[PDB]
Amino acid sequence: MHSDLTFCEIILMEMESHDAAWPFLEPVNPRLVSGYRRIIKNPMDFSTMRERLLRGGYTSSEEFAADALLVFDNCQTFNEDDSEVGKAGHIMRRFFESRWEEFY
Ligand SMILES: CCc1c(-c2csc(CCNC)n2)[nH]c(C)c1C(C)=O
Ligand SMILES: [Mg+2]
Repeated sequence: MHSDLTFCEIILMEMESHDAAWPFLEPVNPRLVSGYRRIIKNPMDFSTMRERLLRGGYTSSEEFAADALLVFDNCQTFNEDDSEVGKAGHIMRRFFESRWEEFY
């Protein structure tokens, strides 16, 4: 489990400092985005994964992968592919699948 959680730390750090990460650093504010609360049932963002990972609330790397994927699934549910946020989500998702697969 040590190697699981430590690569989780690596990939999370790299997502946090990635150029295209700007939409996903903090929770979406439903007051600012019309219709978000109604459409996205389980919001997720990199700072929430950071909190949980630091507290140790991820038992395996698979749950960490679940939260990251949830970030990008929400992104694609709410945002147009050609929107700025959608484009950044695609760069970040491709990034994450890529970094995940070259380890596991
Ligand atoms: C379009 C709003 C949005 C942002 C957004 C736009 S601007 C910004 C600054 C955050 N501070 C680093 N976040 N992100 C996500 C995941 C959004 C949606 C609706 O899915
Ligand atoms: Mg999926």
